[PDB]
Amino acid sequence: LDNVATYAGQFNQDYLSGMAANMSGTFGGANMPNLY
Amino acid sequence: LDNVATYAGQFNQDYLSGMAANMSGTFGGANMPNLY
Amino acid sequence: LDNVATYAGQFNQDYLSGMAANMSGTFGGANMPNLY
Amino acid sequence: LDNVATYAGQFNQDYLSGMAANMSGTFGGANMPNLY
Amino acid sequence: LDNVATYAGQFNQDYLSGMAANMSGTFGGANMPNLY
Amino acid sequence: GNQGGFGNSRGGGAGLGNNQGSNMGGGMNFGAFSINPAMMAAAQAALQSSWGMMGMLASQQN
Amino acid sequence: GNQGGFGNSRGGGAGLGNNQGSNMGGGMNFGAFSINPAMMAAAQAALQSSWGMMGMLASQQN
Amino acid sequence: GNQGGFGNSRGGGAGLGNNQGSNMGGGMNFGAFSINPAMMAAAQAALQSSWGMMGMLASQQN
Amino acid sequence: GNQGGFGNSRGGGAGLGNNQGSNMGGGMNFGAFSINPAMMAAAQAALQSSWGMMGMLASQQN
Amino acid sequence: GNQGGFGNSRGGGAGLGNNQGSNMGGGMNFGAFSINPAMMAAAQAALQSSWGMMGMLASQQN
Repeated sequence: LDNVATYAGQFNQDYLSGMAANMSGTFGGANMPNLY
Repeated sequence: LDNVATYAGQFNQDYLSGMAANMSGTFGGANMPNLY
Repeated sequence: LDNVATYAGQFNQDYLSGMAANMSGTFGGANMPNLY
Repeated sequence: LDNVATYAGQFNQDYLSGMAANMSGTFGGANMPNLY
Repeated sequence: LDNVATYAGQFNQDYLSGMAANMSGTFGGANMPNLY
Repeated sequence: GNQGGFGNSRGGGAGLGNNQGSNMGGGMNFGAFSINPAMMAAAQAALQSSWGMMGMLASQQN
Repeated sequence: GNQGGFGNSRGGGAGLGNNQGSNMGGGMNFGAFSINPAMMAAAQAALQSSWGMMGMLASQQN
Repeated sequence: GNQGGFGNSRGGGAGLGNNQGSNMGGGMNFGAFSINPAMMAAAQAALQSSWGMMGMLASQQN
Repeated sequence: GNQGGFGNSRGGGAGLGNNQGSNMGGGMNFGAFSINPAMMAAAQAALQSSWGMMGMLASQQN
Repeated sequence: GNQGGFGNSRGGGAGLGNNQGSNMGGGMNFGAFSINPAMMAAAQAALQSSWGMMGMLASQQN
């Protein structure tokens, strides 16, 4: 059992007149670059 | 059992007159670039 | 059992007069570029 | 059992007079470019 | 068993007078470009 | 005493070179708001492959 | 006494080189607001591959 | 007594070199607000690969 | 008595070199507000790989 | 009596070298507000890999 996760919750944003960025990202990892 | 996930939840945004970005991304990973 | 997923939920956006981007993306991964 | 998926749910957008983009994308992955 | 899928659900958009784009795309993947 | 062209552009890509006597001289010139994977090669063998490109690409004037 | 071009641009990419007698001279020139994976090679063999590119790419004027 | 070009740009990438007699002379020139993985090589063999690129890329004027 | 170009830029990358007689002379020149993994090589073999790049990349003028 | 270019820039990267007769002469030149992992090599073999890059990259003028 092996887990990688992100939980982001409720954005309350009435009457918006500027700029907002709501960004959520998840990146698995057991990568292996090899150079022989 | 092997999991990679993202959970993003409820956007409340009435009367919007500016700019909003709601961005969610998930990227699996066990990539292997090789150069012999 | 091997999972990669994204869950994005409820957009509430009445009377919109500006600009909104609701973007969801999922990318599998066990890619292997090789150069011999 | 091997899964790649995206779930995006309910867009509520009455009286829209600006611009909206609702974009959902899924991309399988075990690609292999080779150069001998 | 091998799955790649997209699920996008309910668009509620009465009295639209601006511009909307509802775009859903799915792309299989085990592609292999080769150059000998 | 050779020379190129003369002008104005808005939005789009513009080529005004002096290309006299060349093999494909002039450049690769691209416009605003776009998606454009690109390749330039001098080789014995060459291959390009691309897939899965999505955009809105829209304009509103009020 | 050779020379290139003359001009103005807004937004887009512009090539105004002196390219006389060249093999593909001129440059790779790109515009604003874009996605553009790029490659330039002089080689015996060359390969480019790209996938999964998403954007809004929009404009509003009020 | 050779020379390049003459001009103005806003936003986008601009190439004004003296490239006379070159093999692909001119540069790689990129504009503002962008995503651009890039590679330049002189080699026996060369490979580029890229995936998963997301952006808004938008403008509002009030 | 060779020379390069002449000009002005705002935002974007600008190449004005004297590149006469070169093999890919000119530089790699990039603009403001961007994401750009980059590589330059002289080699027998060369490989670049990149993934997972997200941004807003937006402008508002009031 | 060779020389390079002449000019002004704001925000973006600018290359104005004398590159005559070089192998890829000119430099790697980058603009403000950015993310840019970078590599320059002279070798028998060379590899670059990068992932997971997030930013806002925005501007507001009032």
